Amino acid sequence: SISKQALSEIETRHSEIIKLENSIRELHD
Amino acid sequence: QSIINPDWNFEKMGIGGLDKEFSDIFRRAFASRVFPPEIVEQMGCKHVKGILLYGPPGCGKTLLARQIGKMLNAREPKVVNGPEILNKYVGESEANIRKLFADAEEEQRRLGANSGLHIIIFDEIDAICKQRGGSTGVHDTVVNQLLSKIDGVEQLNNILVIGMTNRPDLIDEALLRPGRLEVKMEIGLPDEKGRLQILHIHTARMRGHQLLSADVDIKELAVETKNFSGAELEGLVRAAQSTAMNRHIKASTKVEVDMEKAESLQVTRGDFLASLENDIKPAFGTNQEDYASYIMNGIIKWGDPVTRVLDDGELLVQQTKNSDRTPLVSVLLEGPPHSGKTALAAKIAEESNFPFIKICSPDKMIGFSETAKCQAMKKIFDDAYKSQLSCVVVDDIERLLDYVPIGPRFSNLVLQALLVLLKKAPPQGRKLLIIGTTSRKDVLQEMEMLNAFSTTIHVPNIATGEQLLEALELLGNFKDKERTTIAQQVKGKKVWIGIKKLLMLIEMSLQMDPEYRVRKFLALLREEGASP
Amino acid sequence: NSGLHIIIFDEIDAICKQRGSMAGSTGVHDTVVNQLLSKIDGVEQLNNILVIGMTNRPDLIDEALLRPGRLEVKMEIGLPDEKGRLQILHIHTARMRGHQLLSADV
Ligand SMILES: Nc1ncnc2c1ncn2[C@@H]1O[C@H](COP(=O)(O)OP(=O)(O)OP(=O)(O)O)[C@@H](O)[C@H]1O
Ligand SMILES: Nc1ncnc2c1ncn2[C@@H]1O[C@H](COP(=O)(O)OP(=O)(O)O)[C@@H](O)[C@H]1O
Ligand SMILES: [Mg+2]
Ligand SMILES: [Mg+2]
Repeated sequence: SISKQALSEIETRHSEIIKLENSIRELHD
Repeated sequence: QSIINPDWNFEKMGIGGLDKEFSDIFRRAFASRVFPPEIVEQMGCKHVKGILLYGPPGCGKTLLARQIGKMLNAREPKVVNGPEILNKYVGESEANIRKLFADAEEEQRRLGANSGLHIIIFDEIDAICKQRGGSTGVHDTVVNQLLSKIDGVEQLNNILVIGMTNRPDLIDEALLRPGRLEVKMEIGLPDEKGRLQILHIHTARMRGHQLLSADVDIKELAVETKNFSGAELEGLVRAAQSTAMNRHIKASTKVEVDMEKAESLQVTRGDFLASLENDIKPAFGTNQEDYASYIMNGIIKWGDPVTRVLDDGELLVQQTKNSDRTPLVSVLLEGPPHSGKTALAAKIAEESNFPFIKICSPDKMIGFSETAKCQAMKKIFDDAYKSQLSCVVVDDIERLLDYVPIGPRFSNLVLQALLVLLKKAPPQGRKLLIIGTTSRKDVLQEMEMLNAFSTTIHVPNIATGEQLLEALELLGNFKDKERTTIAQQVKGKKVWIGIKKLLMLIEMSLQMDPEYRVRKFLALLREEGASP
Repeated sequence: NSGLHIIIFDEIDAICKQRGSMAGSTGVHDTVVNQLLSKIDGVEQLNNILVIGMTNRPDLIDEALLRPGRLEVKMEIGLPDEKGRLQILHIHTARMRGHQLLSADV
């Protein structure tokens, strides 16, 4: 009876990307 | 081509006393791992994959398992230190259980019939692997996850599990079937030869550097210590060493004088014999402290009715020590209140020289419920089956049942436990003896408790002037003139007084001035008079 | 070579499968005590600890916690007497004396 157990959940943070590729590639070109 | 260490020998193992058990364990669990592989493969047999060691606690179970582990050319053994696997989240204990066998499966899939042995040592298998039943929480899932791994749909052939526990019957039955944990051994208390070997093993090192005096003897110590368990032997040796060392902290190094006197240190027989009486107290042995607390003022001889009781007790002890068709005996002491029946039972028990003696009185169970009393009595009766002689005393039977004349009222459950226990012989060979003590024989006769007991004895009160005078003379109070006056006044009539009540009237009378003492004593004795 | 690592417990009787024998139900599922024992001595050995336990109800202490190799030296701290009270009154009154705050009458 004393045995009480638990389940859980999680989150994330995330960052920025998508177009930096274009700037870097244009510089290299 | 070897599975064992190339260099080994049992005499170096450090274990002493367990010889036949080791031989049987080797025959069962190692006969088919040391034969040339060709013959074994031709036979088509499978190796044993389990061992279960159980017995009294503190006799060297962990040591044998660890030494069997460090034995082999097997990889270093893992360890699951009892309740190290429990967790609060859902489905985490199973991860812990499954993590152990990973390497064995990896090796079995990689190699085949060639891998190296893996050993898993499981401490207190009783803690978790309980019976699979209502819900128990996590017990039912862990037991299944375990049973489904040692022998399941996939086959392992390079594993071996050792399980240690002191209570063997609380393990789930399925677990203990041929195919899983199979060979089960019992490690008990050691007899003389075991104690001799253990003492040699524990004293060899001191003997090496000459540090041991020539006065000490080991055979005598082995003889004198009976029903000591190994751990207690090590404790005794350590106590002796500490006492010997402390003998010098007040003579040479206390004054910072030349250490040559301190360097002449040598443990002698005196250290051991003075450490066998004030440091170590066995758990399955006689304990010389209670008897000095129950017979408070000795056993004086006030007449005939003491000698007869003592002689009968001696006869009963002698019968129970030398008979084969009658292993269990009983006896009941009874008499009027304030007569002495807990100071004549203790003497009979203590004058027997049995290696086990115990007293179970109601004074140390104040406030207990019924089940607590039942489990206390059963625990005290468990020990007596683990020594080859014993004597258990049940004191004041009528206060255990919680009797009270109105009603009547009492506890059924304790009575049933007692009635079942008074007719249970110990395992083969051993002996026993039980003594009771009550003051209400008739009420016992009604409950049908005088069929169990095999005899009874009667302890009487003081019933004639001569005996009262003799008791007063031996106790050492009152002078010649007072003695004469008491004798002349009390001789004509008769008296009926217990022997634990006289010690109180003496005190009540010894509190007045010297002139009125005898008069007050006579008045008190007359008032507190009656007849059967 | 590591030096001592002394651990001081307190009210150690709070965790014992003996207080549940009396009228009541608190055995802390008993597993607590198991763990502690297995750490002092057992399969894996340690050679630097000086566990000191102190309790106020000596009668509720488990029995498996007093065999040799474990907590194995008992002792009793009794109430003080006239000399003890005198000494302990002097100790707690040395500060004021040095500064003459304490009157000479007392
Ligand atoms: N010959 C004797 N027989 C019995 N007791 C004796 C004798 N000589 C002295 N005594 C003293 O008698 C006292 C008996 O105390 P005890 O508590 O055993 O009495 P009891 O009447 O048997 O007790 P209970 O009423 O609890 O059954 C002990 O202190 C013992 O010292
Ligand atoms: N057969 C034996 N010979 C020598 N010493 C022993 C033996 N059995 C136990 N001992 C001593 O007892 C001590 C602890 O034993 P332990 O492994 O705790 O047994 P258990 O775990 O069964 O109580 C060891 O230090 C060891 O010296
Ligand atoms: Mg009594
Ligand atoms: Mg152990």
